[PDB]
Amino acid sequence: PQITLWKRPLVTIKIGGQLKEALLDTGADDTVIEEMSLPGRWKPKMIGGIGGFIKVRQYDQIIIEIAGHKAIGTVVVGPTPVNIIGRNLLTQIGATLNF
Amino acid sequence: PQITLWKRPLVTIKIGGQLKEALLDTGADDTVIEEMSLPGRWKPKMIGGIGGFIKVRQYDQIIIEIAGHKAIGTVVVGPTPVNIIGRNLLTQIGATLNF
Ligand SMILES: CCC[C@@]1(CCc2ccccc2)CC(O)=C([C@H](CC)c2cccc(NS(=O)(=O)c3ccc(C(F)(F)F)cn3)c2)C(=O)O1
Ligand SMILES: [Cl-]
Ligand SMILES: [Cl-]
Ligand code: NA
Repeated sequence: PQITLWKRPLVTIKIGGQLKEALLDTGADDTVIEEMSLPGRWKPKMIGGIGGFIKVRQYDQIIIEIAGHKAIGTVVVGPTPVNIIGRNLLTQIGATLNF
Repeated sequence: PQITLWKRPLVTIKIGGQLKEALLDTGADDTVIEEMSLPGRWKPKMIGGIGGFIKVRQYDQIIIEIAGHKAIGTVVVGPTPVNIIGRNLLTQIGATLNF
């Protein structure tokens, strides 16, 4: 699809068999998800946003469907205003920014 | 142009007579610029992101040139770690996400 930006670019994602809403964010290096249970081990990470840094749990090789496109990659879990799909998975689904 | 997202989508902007680097951010409602002076009236605002909120100065009817395309709209100025072009100006230059 072609998504215009007059409204927030929110899509449906599926992770751990659950449907959730997430924001497509070309400004984010990483994919940040609200508190939930994921399988496997996690590693520590600090990420920066406009209001300062947060500590997150980094899970690698997680299966996630984004707007109907399959991705398998790193997701970080932490305090976030919204679920955010960042460039690490936007590249997996072939997304580009065009103008 | 067509911008892949393997790297951060940074472009040159012109604002207030100055050339700067800025991040094209489909996840940001607003355009947030690091501290600088702009002409005209402003009012205080709080904007929230990852990390929490920051206090900014809101200037309306500011013109920006973004990768050579002119746009006008509201710009907020404050202690952001990076200059961000948000949806309010991305729409004006016809930017879309495609996959
Ligand atoms: C995962 C971190 C993402 C990011 C990184 C910024 C950055 C980049 C390079 C280096 C350092 C830091 C980019 C980003 O879009 C925001 C947020 C949106 C998630 C952001 C950006 C700009 C302004 C706002 N505030 S707001 O009032 O315009 C706003 C508030 C909330 C939302 C909502 F959709 F997230 F809810 C969107 N916009 C927020 C952010 O806080 O940091
Ligand atoms: Cl505006
Ligand atoms: Cl349009
Ligand atoms: Na003004």
